Amino acid sequence: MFKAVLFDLDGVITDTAEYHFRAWKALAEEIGINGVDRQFNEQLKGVSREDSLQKILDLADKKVSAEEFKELAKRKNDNYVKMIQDVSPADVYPGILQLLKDLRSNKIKIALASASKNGPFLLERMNLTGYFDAIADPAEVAASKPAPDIFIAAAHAVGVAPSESIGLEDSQAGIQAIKDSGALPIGVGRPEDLGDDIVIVPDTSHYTLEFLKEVWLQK
Ligand SMILES: [Mg+2]
Repeated sequence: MFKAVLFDLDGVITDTAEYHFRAWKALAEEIGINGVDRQFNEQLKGVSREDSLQKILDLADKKVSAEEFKELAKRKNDNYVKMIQDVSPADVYPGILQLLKDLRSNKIKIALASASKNGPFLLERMNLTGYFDAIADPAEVAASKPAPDIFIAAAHAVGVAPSESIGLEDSQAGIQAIKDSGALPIGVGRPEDLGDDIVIVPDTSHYTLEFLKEVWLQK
């Protein structure tokens, strides 16, 4: 049976995308740029902070100095850190707390494999820290998803090989990272988005220990 579960944060345990979006929208409003809405925000997902800011600036064909670019980028982050102060256990996705409990009671290791620079803060605000055996530090990892490095790091940190593990992800890049680490992916969302070759559940309430076991036995 699998020995560990490697969780992404955004789209699996909670929604951080909301708070990035709010941070960019508030930034854009502050400097008088219109059009940073939830649809436009699709162009900012999975994209570097530099690239995102550049796209926002283009909406008003606004030009900045290097010093101003740096300040705006810092301001987005300040915005983000302010907006996540509101996170609480009420923000945990359905099924996830029960899944963590059941994993822990079955002595299955639990690790976070997230690019979030605020992972430990977020898990603490959601009162989940006690379930996690490790959090992979994205600062100590060389390449982002779809590279497998973060999932490898998360497995190793709990003393397992990725091939002994299940990875939970909602994104294409994350699923590919899990695949290339050697872990078994189980996606959450739509096969239209994530592919027909993996097991996908429509929402996180379907991530139960019983279901993970059945998927493992059937792989
Ligand atoms: Mg995700």
